Amino acid sequence: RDFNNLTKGLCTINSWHIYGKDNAVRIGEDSDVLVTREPYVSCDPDECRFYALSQGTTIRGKHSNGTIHDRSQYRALISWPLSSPPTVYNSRVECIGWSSTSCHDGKTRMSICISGPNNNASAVIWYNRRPVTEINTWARNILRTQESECVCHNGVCPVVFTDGSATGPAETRIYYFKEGKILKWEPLAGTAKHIEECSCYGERAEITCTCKDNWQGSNRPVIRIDPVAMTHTSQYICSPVLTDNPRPNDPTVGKCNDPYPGNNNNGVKGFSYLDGVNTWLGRTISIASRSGYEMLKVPNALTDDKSKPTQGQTIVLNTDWSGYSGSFMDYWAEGECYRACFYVELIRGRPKEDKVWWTSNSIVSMCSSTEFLGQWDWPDGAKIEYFL
Amino acid sequence: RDFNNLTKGLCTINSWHIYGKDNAVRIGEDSDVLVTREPYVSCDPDECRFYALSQGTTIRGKHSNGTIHDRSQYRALISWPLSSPPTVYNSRVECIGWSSTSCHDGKTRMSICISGPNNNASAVIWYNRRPVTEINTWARNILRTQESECVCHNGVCPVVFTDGSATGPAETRIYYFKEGKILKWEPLAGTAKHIEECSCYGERAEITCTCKDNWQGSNRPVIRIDPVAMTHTSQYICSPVLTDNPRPNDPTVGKCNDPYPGNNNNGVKGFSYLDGVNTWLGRTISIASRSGYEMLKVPNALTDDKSKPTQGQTIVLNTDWSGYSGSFMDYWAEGECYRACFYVELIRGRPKEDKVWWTSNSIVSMCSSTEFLGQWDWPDGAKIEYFL
Amino acid sequence: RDFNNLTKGLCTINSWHIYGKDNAVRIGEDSDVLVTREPYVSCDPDECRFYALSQGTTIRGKHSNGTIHDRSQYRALISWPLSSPPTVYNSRVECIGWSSTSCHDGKTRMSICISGPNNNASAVIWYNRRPVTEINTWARNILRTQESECVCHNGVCPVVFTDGSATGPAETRIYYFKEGKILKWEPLAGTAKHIEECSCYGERAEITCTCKDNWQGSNRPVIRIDPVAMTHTSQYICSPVLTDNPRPNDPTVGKCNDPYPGNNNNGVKGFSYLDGVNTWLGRTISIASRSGYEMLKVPNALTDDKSKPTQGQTIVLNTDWSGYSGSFMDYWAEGECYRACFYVELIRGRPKEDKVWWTSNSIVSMCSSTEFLGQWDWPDGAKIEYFL
Amino acid sequence: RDFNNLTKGLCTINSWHIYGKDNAVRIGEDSDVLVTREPYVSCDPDECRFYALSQGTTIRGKHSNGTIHDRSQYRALISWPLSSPPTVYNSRVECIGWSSTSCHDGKTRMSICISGPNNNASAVIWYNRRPVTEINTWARNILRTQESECVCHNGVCPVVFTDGSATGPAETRIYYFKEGKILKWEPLAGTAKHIEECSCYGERAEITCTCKDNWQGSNRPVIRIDPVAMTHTSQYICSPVLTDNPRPNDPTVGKCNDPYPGNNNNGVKGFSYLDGVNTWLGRTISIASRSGYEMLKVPNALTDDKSKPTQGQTIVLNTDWSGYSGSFMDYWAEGECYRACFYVELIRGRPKEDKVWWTSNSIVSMCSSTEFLGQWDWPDGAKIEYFL
Ligand SMILES: *[C@@H]1O[C@H](CO)[C@@H](O[C@@H]2O[C@H](CO)[C@@H](O[C@@H]3O[C@H](CO[C@H]4O[C@H](CO)[C@@H](O)[C@H](O)[C@@H]4O)[C@@H](O)[C@H](O[C@H]4O[C@H](CO)[C@@H](O)[C@H](O)[C@@H]4O[C@H]4O[C@H](CO)[C@@H](O)[C@H](O)[C@@H]4O[C@H]4O[C@H](CO)[C@@H](O)[C@H](O)[C@@H]4O)[C@@H]3O)[C@H](O)[C@H]2NC(C)=O)[C@H](O)[C@H]1NC(C)=O
Ligand SMILES: *[C@@H]1O[C@H](CO)[C@@H](O[C@@H]2O[C@H](CO)[C@@H](O[C@@H]3O[C@H](CO[C@H]4O[C@H](CO)[C@@H](O)[C@H](O)[C@@H]4O)[C@@H](O)[C@H](O[C@H]4O[C@H](CO)[C@@H](O)[C@H](O)[C@@H]4O[C@H]4O[C@H](CO)[C@@H](O)[C@H](O)[C@@H]4O[C@H]4O[C@H](CO)[C@@H](O)[C@H](O)[C@@H]4O)[C@@H]3O)[C@H](O)[C@H]2NC(C)=O)[C@H](O)[C@H]1NC(C)=O
Ligand SMILES: *[C@@H]1O[C@H](CO)[C@@H](O[C@@H]2O[C@H](CO)[C@@H](O[C@@H]3O[C@H](CO[C@H]4O[C@H](CO)[C@@H](O)[C@H](O)[C@@H]4O)[C@@H](O)[C@H](O[C@H]4O[C@H](CO)[C@@H](O)[C@H](O)[C@@H]4O[C@H]4O[C@H](CO)[C@@H](O)[C@H](O)[C@@H]4O[C@H]4O[C@H](CO)[C@@H](O)[C@H](O)[C@@H]4O)[C@@H]3O)[C@H](O)[C@H]2NC(C)=O)[C@H](O)[C@H]1NC(C)=O
Ligand SMILES: *[C@@H]1O[C@H](CO)[C@@H](O[C@@H]2O[C@H](CO)[C@@H](O[C@@H]3O[C@H](CO[C@H]4O[C@H](CO)[C@@H](O)[C@H](O)[C@@H]4O)[C@@H](O)[C@H](O[C@H]4O[C@H](CO)[C@@H](O)[C@H](O)[C@@H]4O[C@H]4O[C@H](CO)[C@@H](O)[C@H](O)[C@@H]4O[C@H]4O[C@H](CO)[C@@H](O)[C@H](O)[C@@H]4O)[C@@H]3O)[C@H](O)[C@H]2NC(C)=O)[C@H](O)[C@H]1NC(C)=O
Ligand SMILES: *[C@@H]1O[C@H](CO)[C@@H](O[C@@H]2O[C@H](CO)[C@@H](O)[C@H](O)[C@H]2NC(C)=O)[C@H](O)[C@H]1NC(C)=O
Ligand SMILES: *[C@@H]1O[C@H](CO)[C@@H](O[C@@H]2O[C@H](CO)[C@@H](O)[C@H](O)[C@H]2NC(C)=O)[C@H](O)[C@H]1NC(C)=O
Ligand SMILES: CCC(CC)[C@H](NC(C)=O)[C@@H]1[C@H](O)[C@@H](C(=O)O)C[C@H]1NC(=N)N
Ligand SMILES: CCC(CC)[C@H](NC(C)=O)[C@@H]1[C@H](O)[C@@H](C(=O)O)C[C@H]1NC(=N)N
Ligand SMILES: CCC(CC)[C@H](NC(C)=O)[C@@H]1[C@H](O)[C@@H](C(=O)O)C[C@H]1NC(=N)N
Ligand SMILES: CCC(CC)[C@H](NC(C)=O)[C@@H]1[C@H](O)[C@@H](C(=O)O)C[C@H]1NC(=N)N
Ligand SMILES: [Ca+2]
Ligand SMILES: [Ca+2]
Ligand SMILES: [Ca+2]
Ligand SMILES: [Ca+2]
Ligand SMILES: [Ca+2]
Ligand SMILES: [Ca+2]
Ligand SMILES: [Ca+2]
Ligand SMILES: [Ca+2]
Ligand SMILES: [Ca+2]
Repeated sequence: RDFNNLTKGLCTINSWHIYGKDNAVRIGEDSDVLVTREPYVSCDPDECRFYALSQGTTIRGKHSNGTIHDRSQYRALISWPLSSPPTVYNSRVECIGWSSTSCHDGKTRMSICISGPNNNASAVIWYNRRPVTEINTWARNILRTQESECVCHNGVCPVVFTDGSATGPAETRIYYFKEGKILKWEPLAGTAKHIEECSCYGERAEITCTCKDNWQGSNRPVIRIDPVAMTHTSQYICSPVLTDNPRPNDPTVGKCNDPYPGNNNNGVKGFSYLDGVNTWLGRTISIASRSGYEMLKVPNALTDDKSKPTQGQTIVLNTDWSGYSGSFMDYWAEGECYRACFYVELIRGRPKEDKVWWTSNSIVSMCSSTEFLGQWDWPDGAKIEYFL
Repeated sequence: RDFNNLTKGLCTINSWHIYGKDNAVRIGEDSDVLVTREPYVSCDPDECRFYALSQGTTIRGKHSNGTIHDRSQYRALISWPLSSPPTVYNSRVECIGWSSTSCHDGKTRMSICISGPNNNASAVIWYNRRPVTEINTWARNILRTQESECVCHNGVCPVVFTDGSATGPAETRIYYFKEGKILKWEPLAGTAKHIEECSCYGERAEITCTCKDNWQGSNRPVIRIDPVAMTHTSQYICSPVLTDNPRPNDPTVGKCNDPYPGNNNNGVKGFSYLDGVNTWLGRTISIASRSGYEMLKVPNALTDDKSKPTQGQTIVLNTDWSGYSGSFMDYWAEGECYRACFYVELIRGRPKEDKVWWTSNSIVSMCSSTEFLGQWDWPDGAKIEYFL
Repeated sequence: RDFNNLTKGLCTINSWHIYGKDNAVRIGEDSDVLVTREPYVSCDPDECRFYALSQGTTIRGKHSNGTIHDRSQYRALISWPLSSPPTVYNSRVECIGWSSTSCHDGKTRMSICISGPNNNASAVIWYNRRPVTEINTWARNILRTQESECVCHNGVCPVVFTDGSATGPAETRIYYFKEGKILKWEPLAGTAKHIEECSCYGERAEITCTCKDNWQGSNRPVIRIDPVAMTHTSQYICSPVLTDNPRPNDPTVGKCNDPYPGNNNNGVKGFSYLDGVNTWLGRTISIASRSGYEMLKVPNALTDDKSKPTQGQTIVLNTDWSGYSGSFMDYWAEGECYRACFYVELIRGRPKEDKVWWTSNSIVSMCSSTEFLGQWDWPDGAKIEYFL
Repeated sequence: RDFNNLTKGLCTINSWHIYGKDNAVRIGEDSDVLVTREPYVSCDPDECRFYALSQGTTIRGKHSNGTIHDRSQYRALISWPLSSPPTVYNSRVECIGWSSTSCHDGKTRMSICISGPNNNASAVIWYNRRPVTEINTWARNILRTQESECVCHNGVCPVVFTDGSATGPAETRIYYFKEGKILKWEPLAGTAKHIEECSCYGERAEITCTCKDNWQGSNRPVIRIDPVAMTHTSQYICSPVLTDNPRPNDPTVGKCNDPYPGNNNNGVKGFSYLDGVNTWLGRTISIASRSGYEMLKVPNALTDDKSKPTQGQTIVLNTDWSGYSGSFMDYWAEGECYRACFYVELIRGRPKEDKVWWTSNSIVSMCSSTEFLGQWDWPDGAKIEYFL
């Protein structure tokens, strides 16, 4: 009943344990499972749930045809019980739109959905399941946001938005909301040259967001926000362990204040936990496509431009499809530290599997362990041939 | 735990933002979605839900054949979570019947359902999910009511009913209920000549209802109710911007105290927000059929017989089917004013799409913003060819 | 939180209004609706629900074949929200068995299910959703009970059971339970010669049960129970308006203390409200089969052997199938009197409709009004041809 | 709100009454029922639920093919309302994995799921629906646990795990958890030579577990745990009434401190209630396959190596398939004693019914009665031919 404060630091990450997995595409082959994409996980004080952008049709439905498309009037942010699949009957609509973010401040939840045509989109900010504030596009070119949870501190929940070209300079803004109202907003500052789809987490009154430089960088831009002062900084992960996709092969020295070149106008949402020697980066295994997923322990990745891995864990084999990935934590758990968690979107269907006419995904999610646990791989598990 | 009082005025409407959309016909192509019509939205102090008259069959079910019919023994008022579709498994039956209204008074909900043959229908008034009062037909010709939410003030919830011919003078009554009991009723007074399907909202201890003159008027009749004195007045929207359907082309001067002629014996349920310069009217785009939907800002529409639009917003393109529309507000929201909202029923199937043997709909709903937001169009989205 | 006491009398019954209807067979043609039979309605202090004996299969399922059978290991007492259909996903299992009763005492619910082979059945009495007491068959011939709600007074909930032949003298017992424990039991006394499937209601600290004399009577046996003294009496409804089925044509004088002859070894569960001039009897319209349903006002039917109808209401046309019927009331409603209610089981399938291989039903239920309301008829509504 | 203490003794078992049955395979022939195996039952202070390991697909789904397999990435521990079937829409995922246990301590529930490849599995211990502790494999050979509920006393919930060969000596550990944290662990001691899948219950501050000696014994190993001292003992049921499967014919003298020989490297999870003369053993009827199920009253079975049955009850006929069986009790029921309960997994499909490509099960469960109740048999009830 009081706003949550980010008073703890991250727990020591020595490995990752399975947290949730919905097997949605497998189950949806013969049950009323909604087509989704851009999933994430977010916790309330008494429950943690899966979230995603529905496409407003089931996977077996005839309206699944054409669901590779990103922005239609039939999309909505939905949430559903942890590890169940997103069904027609258990999915709760949080708001209507084709780009979203959502977070609980300790008292209630803020959810944000953006909708509209490319040149006239608008964000609606919901708080306590009611619409409170609206924001019109400022650059008239696909106003858009995180696609994973936001983070709050003493009621202030910063959110990163981008409006403008995805393949050149754009207008990124950091909005500071409280009870769904705008306290302040600032234009992006720092050395990040382009920002998309930030994945954020909080610890010791600081919010760290790992984003995607769609324009030029194969290294990831990082925004660090002070939610009390309502100010931020930006840079890139200095490490040569490159974590966007597609991307060039890893070098031996990265770039701290500029995009690491080699691949232009493409990328995938991803994340990292940046905490000195307790630093872990996620990335696709393939440098060319959204296939495979691994976690690499890269001490001081944010600030050391020669930092390389000292430990790792395979999450998804390179022979299995992956997709977006993002961070979340259960800020209401017991204990002295916050346990880092992440999800990986396992994309099925188009464009990589074009024998089917749809595009959907399932979710797998892990949280850190202080033990050094054995590893397994966690594929989507569905057989495309069954849907033919 | 206290009855709600209409103490606030309307927020300034500068545009409309998306509030909810269930994509029911799209989803129902491959899931157990009930056939409905005559939908609406209504809020409780802790939740807002979609409501509609079920036809007692799913859309893919063989019993969907013949659902163009208005009044069968298989209909019921159902409610379901905001923006989910009306499924067999998540729909809550409020009462049995083929005409309804429902509203929360701040303590609990009153729901009214009318059933019976044309010459012997009766209304049952439920309060706190129990039947409390019954009213027999008084004119023996399809006793019927709003098809959208009623409004309460200090426990008094006025409801408009009509019994008698739909194409000549009829017997309209305004009932004032409190805890599901009849405090008083009055025959319609004022200059409205015929009343059907009123759409109501409340602000500053006054309830305004925009209804449909099925007999002669293409302008809409308006009933204004004082819920404390339990008295009312009636007139027509004076504006030349005609909002029924079908309707003749717009003139330059309307009629305040008589039906605007040109079209007889037909009409569609609709609504308006009448608040001086903050006045917005909804209407179908087509003058001939239930196609398209737009909101027009028409300053002083109620009292100015030459008032024309000063701003507008397209909700549904004229190349997409629309249908009934009505008003509702979240009277339990935070803030200093009541935010105007509306829904549009998107009718699919018969009679306009007769390759299918059913008639159903989906819902789209918006609420006002004080920003001037970009506009999008919101069609039902289902492909009729898939149901063949 | 206190046990309910039967302190009120019945409201004056001047007509019947629609209360609930699930349209289960119609909806179940294309959705996962369980096959049932022997339904009823029962209220808790905060909700009223539909109850029935599942057959442990959906209607469209291949295991629906053979569901005319009464007693299998796949049956269970289930409950579900008022007017929704009994689906796989919303049905709550109360206990396992093929004969049941259930009632709320004001604090929590007692549910009783009987299971077993014909010569070795046993009743399990559940209280607060936990098994508390068990009763073994005493006559080794289909131990069985009401098939509709029981009634409680100050925690004492009497229940009528029968064990022994259905076509000759049997051993009927009245058990008085409190918190699921046996306080006392008594053998049937009075002039009723055979008792089956009692339908009960309570008012002014007396419980009245209208049962079925399967052996010889076409008039119905009546048991009146004093739940404080834990004693009872039995007789038959004296009226010549005969209410079992099948039955001979109505005479002009009935029998008070013996079975009215003409039909042997058959019958249907039914009910009545016996309250002086406020007396209403339900019955099938047909004298030969379970078809049609009507309510007849028969002043002093219990004690006047020449009493005939003074008013009536058709519930189901004689061209539509009916079935079991029973009484229930919402003992937790507001107001000064208890409103009489009843349900009618609308049986579909075998044996009357043998083109399908299943037997199921839907439910329709009404409650009394003090108004003289217009009447409608309420058929099941499903088209058997669709299931072929 | 206080930890539960095992202060009561067992009620006198004079017979068994039906408690729950989900008919999952029958219902799942035409509804969205998940494929499962390794089910169990466990109670919270306010509800009792069915639990099982999902296979992450429905039974009618094409992904049901291959579900004989024990350990995939698509398995999860799920729970669902007592006697309903495990559907896609009502099943709650407790954790991800292919081996589990779960128990309520009076304050909240602890659930444990093991996942991973055979040589690198790990257990995750959840408490209050959040991950708290992780345990890595210690013998690198299928770390695994009970497959039925654990038992708590004053917050201490002992759990038995095994890691290592299933057909030779292995490394069994007894972990003592409290609030999901490890208080202590001990290696197995006593004369049991191999332990698998323990079935446990508690009474008078002692926890008794009946397990399976997969390696050499056809008699069952028994572990008795003192949850206060956090110590244990082990032996075998001395009785000649052999209760594993497959097994040799019963001798006249059993073995107390060594495996009863005749069958190697196979077995089925089972259980017993060991309480002096109030001792009842469950077993398959067949000595060769998982067919039939019976309860036998065998006074002093644990300590008397010549003890034979004095009473019995058939649960499942030998012409019907059975499977795993385990113990649970409602520790929060009213009364002076704990009522012994058990479930039997009714396995359908492979390997015994190989015309279908799946393996699943339904559940039947009973609790003891102090009456001597008539017996019935409770088969799964589904017709395999319908799934072809
Ligand atoms: C039971 O489970 C346990 C626990 O999971 C298992 O133990 C785990 O085993 C893992 C696999 O060996 C291991 O993970 C590796 O950790 C390495 C770090 O450790 C080593 O180095 C440190 C530092 O010197 C030592 O202290 C330590 O002792 C070790 O020697 C990582 O380096 C590994 O990652 C690299 O390899 C994999 C391929 O295996 C790549 O996918 C990965 O991206 C890394 O390599 C690429 O990137 C680097 C960095 O730029 C390049 O230098 C390199 O050339 C590669 O680049 C190519 O590939 C990438 C990706 O495609 C591409 O972008 C690029 O352009 C190039 O083409 C790996 O993470 C766990 O740490 C270990 N855990 C523990 C606790 O022990 C155990 O095996 C299991 N048991 C059984 C029996 O199965
Ligand atoms: C990004 O989004 C923003 C925000 O949504 C977009 O900006 C919006 O743009 C809208 C479209 O232009 C605009 O809506 C129009 O507003 C007009 C009022 O503004 C004009 O007049 C006022 C008053 O003088 C000026 O102050 C102002 O500056 C403007 O000049 C309305 O008049 C418009 O409605 C009329 O036109 C549409 C067709 O476009 C009809 O559907 C509608 O019914 C109205 O016209 C009929 O009715 C009138 C009244 O009787 C008749 O006079 C007229 O002849 C028409 O009658 C025929 O048609 C009807 C209907 O079929 C029939 O019944 C009748 O019989 C006749 O056959 C319209 O509402 C928004 O206000 C504007 N918002 C803002 C904040 O700017 C922006 O464009 C987007 N950007 C991009 C790049 O897309
Ligand atoms: C709008 O709705 C309103 C309200 O519903 C409608 O008004 C209702 O109209 C109903 C139909 O007319 C009416 O119900 C009838 O009531 C009769 C009692 O009223 C009459 O008698 C009293 C006493 O003298 C007068 O005071 C009063 O003014 C009336 O004259 C009942 O007697 C009626 O039931 C009998 O008829 C029906 C057939 O219509 C049978 O189904 C029924 O079982 C009864 O008859 C059988 O049983 C009796 C008793 O033994 C026998 O004597 C008789 O021969 C019949 O027996 C055969 O049939 C049975 C059944 O199959 C079989 O077992 C037996 O062996 C024999 O074969 C009937 O109940 C409502 O009371 C009335 N309500 C009000 C408030 O007015 C209005 O019409 C609607 N408007 C429109 C325009 O539709
Ligand atoms: C109404 O319901 C009531 C209540 O349920 C019914 O009454 C019940 O009737 C049951 C069936 O008769 C009965 O159960 C039997 O109880 C026997 C114990 O009672 C007898 O012995 C005691 C001790 O002397 C006496 O005091 C008592 O009066 C009785 O005489 C058990 O011994 C029975 O189990 C044995 O038989 C069944 C076959 O019927 C086997 O399945 C079972 O495993 C037992 O036999 C095997 O095991 C023993 C022990 O090692 C061997 O000695 C024996 O040779 C068998 O071994 C072969 O088979 C096993 C299993 O396949 C295999 O592993 C082995 O290698 C060998 O091949 C049985 O449990 C209930 O107690 C009784 N209840 C009451 C309260 O009365 C009533 O009948 C019903 N009414 C109607 C009309 O139906
Ligand atoms: C709506 O207005 C009525 C007064 O007109 C308020 O009613 C009073 O409420 C208080 C609190 O329960 C009582 O002590 C009075 O007896 C109430 N009755 C009247 C008629 O005076 C009501 O509280 C107002 N609602 C809200 C939400 O404030
Ligand atoms: C189970 O036994 C323990 C005592 O061994 C009880 O614990 C005490 O409970 C009271 C009430 O909360 C506290 O004041 C004590 O501090 C508790 N702790 C101990 C270890 O003493 C517990 O209440 C018992 N459970 C029930 C349901 O009675
Ligand atoms: C055109 C801008 C893109 C972000 C860099 C685009 N975002 C939106 C709001 O459309 C994403 C991108 O095209 C898709 C992907 O790369 O997987 C997802 C897609 N995201 C969503 N549909 N929500
Ligand atoms: C005959 C009277 C009509 C109202 C003016 C009629 N109302 C009823 C209760 O039947 C409506 C009208 O026929 C249909 C429509 O125009 O869309 C809906 C239909 N409304 C409903 N079925 N609830
Ligand atoms: C053989 C005894 C009958 C009661 C007089 C019989 N009751 C039971 C428990 O089987 C009923 C009768 O055969 C069926 C009917 O007449 O509709 C229902 C059937 N009732 C149930 N299946 N619950
Ligand atoms: C290889 C070890 C076996 C236990 C002795 C094995 N356990 C696991 C975790 O795989 C079980 C056994 O193979 C199957 C059975 O006998 O029915 C179930 C299977 N149990 C599970 N799948 N959970
Ligand atoms: Ca470089
Ligand atoms: Ca990039
Ligand atoms: Ca004019
Ligand atoms: Ca009109
Ligand atoms: Ca289906
Ligand atoms: Ca006679
Ligand atoms: Ca009879
Ligand atoms: Ca021996
Ligand atoms: Ca063995």
